[PDB]
Amino acid sequence: LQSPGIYYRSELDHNGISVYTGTIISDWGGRSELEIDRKARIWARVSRKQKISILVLSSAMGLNLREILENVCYPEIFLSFLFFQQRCELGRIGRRNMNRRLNLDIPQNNTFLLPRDILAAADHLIGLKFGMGALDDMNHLKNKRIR
Amino acid sequence: EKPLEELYNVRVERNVTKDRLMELGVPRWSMWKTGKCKLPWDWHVDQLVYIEEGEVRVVPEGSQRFMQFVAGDLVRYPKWFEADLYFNDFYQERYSFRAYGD
Amino acid sequence: VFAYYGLKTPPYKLDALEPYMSQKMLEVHWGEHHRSYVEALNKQLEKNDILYGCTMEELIKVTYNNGNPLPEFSDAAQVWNHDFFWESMQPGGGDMPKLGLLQQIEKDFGSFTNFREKFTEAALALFGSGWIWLVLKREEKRLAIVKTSNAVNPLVWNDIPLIGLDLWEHAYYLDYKNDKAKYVNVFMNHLVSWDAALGRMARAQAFVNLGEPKIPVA
Amino acid sequence: ESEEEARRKNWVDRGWAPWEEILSPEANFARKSLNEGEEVALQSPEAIEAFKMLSPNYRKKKISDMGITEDEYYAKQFEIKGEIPEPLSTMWAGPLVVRHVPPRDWPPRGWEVDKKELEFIRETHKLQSVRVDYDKVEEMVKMETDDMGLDRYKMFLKQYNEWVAANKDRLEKESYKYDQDYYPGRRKRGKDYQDGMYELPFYYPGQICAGKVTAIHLYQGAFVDIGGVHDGWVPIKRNDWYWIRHHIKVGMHVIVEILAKRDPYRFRFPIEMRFIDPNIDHLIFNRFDFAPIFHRDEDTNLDELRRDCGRQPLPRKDPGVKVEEEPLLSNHPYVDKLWQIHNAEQMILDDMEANPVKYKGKNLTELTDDEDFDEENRIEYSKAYYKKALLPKMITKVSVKELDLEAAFAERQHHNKLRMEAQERGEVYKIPKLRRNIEMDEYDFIHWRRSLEEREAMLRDISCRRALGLPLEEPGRYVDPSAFGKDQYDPDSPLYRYDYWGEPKNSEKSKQERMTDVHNKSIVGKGTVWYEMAYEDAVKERMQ
Amino acid sequence: KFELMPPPYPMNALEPHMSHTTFEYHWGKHHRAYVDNLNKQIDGTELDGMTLEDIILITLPPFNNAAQAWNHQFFWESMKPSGGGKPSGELLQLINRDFGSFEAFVKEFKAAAATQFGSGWAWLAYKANRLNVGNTSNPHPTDEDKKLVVVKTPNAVNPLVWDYSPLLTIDVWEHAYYLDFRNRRPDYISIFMEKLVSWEAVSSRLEVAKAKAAEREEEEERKKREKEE
Amino acid sequence: PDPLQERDNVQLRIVNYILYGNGKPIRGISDTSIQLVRTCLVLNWNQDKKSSSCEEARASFVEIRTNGLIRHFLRINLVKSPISYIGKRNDPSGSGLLSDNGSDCTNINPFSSIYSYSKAKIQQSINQPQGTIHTLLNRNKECQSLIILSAANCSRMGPFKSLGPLGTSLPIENFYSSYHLITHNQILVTNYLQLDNLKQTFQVIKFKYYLMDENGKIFNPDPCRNIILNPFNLNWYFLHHNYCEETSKIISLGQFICENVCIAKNGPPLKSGQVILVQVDSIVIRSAKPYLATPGATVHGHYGETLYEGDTLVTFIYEK
Amino acid sequence: MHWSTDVYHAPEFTYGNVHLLPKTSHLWILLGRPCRSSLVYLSIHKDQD
Ligand SMILES: [Fe+3]
Ligand SMILES: [Fe+3]
Repeated sequence: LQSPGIYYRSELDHNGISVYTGTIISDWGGRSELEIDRKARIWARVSRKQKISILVLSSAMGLNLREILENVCYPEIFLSFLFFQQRCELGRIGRRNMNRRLNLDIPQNNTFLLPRDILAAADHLIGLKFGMGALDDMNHLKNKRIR
Repeated sequence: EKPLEELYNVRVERNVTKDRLMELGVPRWSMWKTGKCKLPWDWHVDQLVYIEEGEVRVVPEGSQRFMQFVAGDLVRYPKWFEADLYFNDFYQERYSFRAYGD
Repeated sequence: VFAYYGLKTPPYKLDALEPYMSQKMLEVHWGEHHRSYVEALNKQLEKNDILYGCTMEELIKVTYNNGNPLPEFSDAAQVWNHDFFWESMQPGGGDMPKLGLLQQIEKDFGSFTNFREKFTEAALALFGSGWIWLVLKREEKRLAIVKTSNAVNPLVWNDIPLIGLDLWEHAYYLDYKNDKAKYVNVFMNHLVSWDAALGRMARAQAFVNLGEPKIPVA
Repeated sequence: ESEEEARRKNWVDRGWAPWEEILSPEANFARKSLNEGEEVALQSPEAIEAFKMLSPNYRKKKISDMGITEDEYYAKQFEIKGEIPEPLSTMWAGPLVVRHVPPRDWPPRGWEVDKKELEFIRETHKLQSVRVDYDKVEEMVKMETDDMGLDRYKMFLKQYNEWVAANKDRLEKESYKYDQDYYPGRRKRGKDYQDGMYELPFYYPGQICAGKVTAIHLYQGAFVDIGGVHDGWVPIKRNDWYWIRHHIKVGMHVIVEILAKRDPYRFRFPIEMRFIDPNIDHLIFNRFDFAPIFHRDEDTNLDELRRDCGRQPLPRKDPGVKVEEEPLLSNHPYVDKLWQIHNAEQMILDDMEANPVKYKGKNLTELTDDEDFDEENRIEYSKAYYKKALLPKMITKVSVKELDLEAAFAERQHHNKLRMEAQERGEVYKIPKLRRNIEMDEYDFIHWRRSLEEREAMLRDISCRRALGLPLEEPGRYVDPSAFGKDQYDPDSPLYRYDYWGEPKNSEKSKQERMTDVHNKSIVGKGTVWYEMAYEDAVKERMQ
Repeated sequence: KFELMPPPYPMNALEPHMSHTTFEYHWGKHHRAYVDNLNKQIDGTELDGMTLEDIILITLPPFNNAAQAWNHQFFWESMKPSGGGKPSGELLQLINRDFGSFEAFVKEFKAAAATQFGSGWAWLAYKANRLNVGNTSNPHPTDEDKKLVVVKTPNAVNPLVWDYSPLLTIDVWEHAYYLDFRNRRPDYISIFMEKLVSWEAVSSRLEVAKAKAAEREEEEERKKREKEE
Repeated sequence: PDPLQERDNVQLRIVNYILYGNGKPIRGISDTSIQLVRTCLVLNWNQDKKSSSCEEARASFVEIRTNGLIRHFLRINLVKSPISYIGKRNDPSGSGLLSDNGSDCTNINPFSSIYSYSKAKIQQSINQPQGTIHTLLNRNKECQSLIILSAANCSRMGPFKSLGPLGTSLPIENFYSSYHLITHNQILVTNYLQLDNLKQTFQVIKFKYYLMDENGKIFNPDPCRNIILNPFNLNWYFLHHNYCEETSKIISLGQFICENVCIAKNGPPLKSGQVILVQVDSIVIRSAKPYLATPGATVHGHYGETLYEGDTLVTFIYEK
Repeated sequence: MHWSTDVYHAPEFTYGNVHLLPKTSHLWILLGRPCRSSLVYLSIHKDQD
């Protein structure tokens, strides 16, 4: 079975630049997707609707809209753009993987979807647009677990 | 090769004379005594200590070497000094904490 | 046992600046204060051989001991600063900065008038005894003005002093008992050696380069 | 931004420089041909030229045509290209009036010299502070030698010859022991040590000297031999060499000035100099903040190394507490040993009562439990016996002579006498405090007095320093409040704390189940407490 | 708005050891400047309408000026143009108890005023301090806790700031003696210790300090009784 | 009870609660009487108003051994949340993983320094790569990085093919003139020295050596020429400014030299690296490797950016 | 990394390490060991140590 973690796939649109998306996989099987359009447009695909504001999600998480831009890299791109338990039920394995792909110093014990992880995810996602990234192969064994 | 007293700016006057002890009011200083113990102390101010009876060997923080003083020594500890003092017998000193100046 | 014993004579005669400073004041300031310090400095240096064999700048920086001045920091500092003060003044009036210095003053202060205003403001603001300095910062490569209490001099922060003034009262009381603003204005208008400052800047240019490198087109 | 500004930023910050690439013929042909295209007839002149140059016979023909020799053609490849700087001309400001003074650090640490002669040597230091009028120097020069007076310097030379003849082999042995390989800036040994060289104490910062460049390093700088076991060092960094290489070359004779003399053991380059004769100062822009040092195996404390090399203290996270406003310290370190020896004395004295036959025949003052008893063997960890909690039981064995049993015996005799007397009265006998407890209280009191005096002096020191502008904390110790990022501390500022969506899940971490369980086992009925008060308040109410 | 207070002795003919030209310049200029500056910087502020000590302890830019005037006036009052040479009364008892002798106290005052190294005031203070951090209270308190200490203060600093009580002051600033005489400070210090110090004001201030210490000790007992009741 | 007591974060409180609930009487056993009122003691560490604090205290048995006598005095100590002490004076007496272990210098007693000697006898670790710490100016402004240059990275190519402390400068009486400067720049002289004085050709005095004795008499074999005195031999010599040196360098500092370049028929340079050190008879080259790119490709890095093994350098978009 | 010539000194985008090459050139990797240096180590560990 596929291991929990962040996956960073990409998909090329019919017309325009290629769309980049990052999916977070939970132990229960939650899918907290994140997408980017031709603009910054850091939009989560959790809702069935057109999109959702990543800044609104970060503010609901607890970010005061200042430390968010202070901590994230390339804050210019973020500032320019103007259920809960199961999605955050990351396993120990999930925690480790999240830490690996997105360099994080979160202790293994804290197996929960922290907002810093989301922030970092967003940062990597925007970085993929400028070429600073690598997409993930979902057929790699390192991305799978054995029950 | 250089003594640790020079590195940590620890000024010690060994075998002070009676006239030197008469100056600075060494007799009127407060007294302190101990037996066998380890006293970690951080000097927020300079301290002039006249060790009368015992013997103290002080190690700097994180250092594997020690500085030894005898009963005939007048040792002034510098500011922001972090060190551990060990004793093995009756040790009586006269201490005076001085500010900037004398 | 005796080092730094010499009392630095001044680049000008003791009676050269008589219209604006009496010979007596200079005679007292030098004859007595300067002599007093050096005689204690060599006495302190005779005792400790380690501090004996050090350059004056290195001696001052070591005796400062990063915030805890040693008992030999004072004397040395005072001697050096008094010597600098003697050399920083010339038998001729200075009202204009020299060509190299001007460009630097315009670059940082933005005007000579603003520089003089800030210098006078800092000199009057300092309460008590001390010195004021115009220095070049090695880290930032810019000119700036520093006021130091008592004997402290910029060398302790790795800076090059270009000009310095004695705000200790002994310097001005005999002439002007309580008008520090006049004492300053006189030193700014008539008693200042900008040529010595430009020379010190040229000497410091070896240590700190004030310019832009040549970028090859490739 | 623009290419010009980007290139300037690269040169200034990242150290970019258009270094000459000495390519092979195939590499040059690849660089020239790939610009046109793939499988297309080459039409550029340089591409066809390189294609023809791919053959050795064509290169030989071109060499013969140009008329240069093969050795000249080999060096033509290693030719600096681009703009070439104009040759620099030395300019002297005026006459150079010099002196021969003995160095200020002549006496070596651990070497004894005559004091009376040392004073005559050091007398030149006060004489060096006499001005000379440089403009009228030529008018006063005397061309008659053999009348110059250098007696102090000659006596210094004699004393220095003594020291070098004494310590030459010792210095060579120490250099062979500490240093494995020779490097520019190290002592010349073995075959390189020709007799007549000048030792390191012979030099001093401020002495003008002259030497020849022997080595040129890109990162470290240029090394000049000034006739000594240790060469000189002129700090020239990476990016300035692109333009300094046209003025500083190996084998050139230059005039240098000694700026700082250091220790070879703690510094890679003992002497640092500046180039007076070339005067390349307009060129240098990248400087060294601190002098290079040696990180050796003997060094185990970084703070001692920082103090020895003069660098700033190790950075530490700044505590938000104020040392001026804090509770004083009254606890004494000897209190623990005094309490343990008090307990040991009480136990041995009570157990001598239980066995009167054992106490009889042996004096209380002189007693020996074990001959080979040691304090080191006493320290141990034992968690076998656990009534409610299991933890290691630290064992301490008090020494026999450490306990003074006569005072304890007299105290217990008096105490049991008063106990039986009060029982005859009909009231339980109570004693407030024993002697050793009062002694421990006196220790705590003198420690509190010491702490109070320290804080009282600290208040005045704060004022004095603040008044005079002196800093209160050691500069460089507490530097970064938050500067180092990605530090997990669960403070909710980098959003490292659990999401504030309810925080209902606590089984993973910080589970308070065990505490509630043991509280329910101790007290099943969690009724509203009728009387809730502090321990000290209850004890005082019992007293008052 | 505080006003400059004249000295007790006639400034013109007070002491042949201090020139009236000197006296005038120093006193007038300094006091006036401090007060006006102080009056200028406290006008239209909460600090106005309070004593100097209140201001001293509260202050900041209105600190240096206030302290200097307060110090200067204390300095003037500390001396009269007669009676110097030896103290008496409780002063001698406290001096021989702590210092050991009057000559020892004089030597300590001289060796503290001489080594100021710049702008400073020397002080003899009666130490009655109460800290507000942690275990300030002293168990088994007794005599000899309050002592006479000779302290040296930097520019604009007074012992009032560390809860100490000011008894006697020498103004070791250049203005005091540089103008008057050739600038050899030991002379001025020696003459102060000889021919101008007034011990009667010191005795009165020691009485006031012992009264304030007694009132603080009785306030402690009142608080303890309120705790018991 | 003690006259002087200190302050600690750990606190104690006595809680007395009713056994049974009000209004409901439980059955009373005839053998054991019911307990109407009960009392208990709790240990709770002090909690700040800003941040709540949870008590972390463990109980460990402590026994003093006196002739086979054990003291059942189990000391209870509370571990404060602060990992490190604010000051050494307020620091704990024991801060170590194992109290019995004496490998630590602080654990070793000063009177008995056998443990300190045993710790010092231990050799240093091999974590250091035995190289030179080469900092990066590119990352200097941001979080810095380090490059370690060792014998694996730098190699010596091999053999390709008077001087003394003359004196010390003296103070100048005419300090206002530019005499304190021992030399003038070609480039910088204009800024500080008006060339009116130097307008005449060679107006500035040429290098002269003016020796002064202890008495103060200017001495030189030639009155106003460039004869130099040796300090040791105390004999005059010439510095030979020309030096009679005619040497040509076939390799300049900082030049990247590929393989098979063949600087001479005898020995071809190698290592495809930059020349970091140039000596009289040998050259040191820091090893490197060339990567041939093409127009249109992308370079994934800045100039002074460190690349680890496996990192991507250039992306080529070859047609299929 | 090192490039002498024929490489644009400005990134292709506002943010990122991507650089474009106008003409053919070489990219030189100067061999060395990259370490991770904290703020504490930088005080004692400096250039040419
Ligand atoms: Fe002065
Ligand atoms: Fe005054």
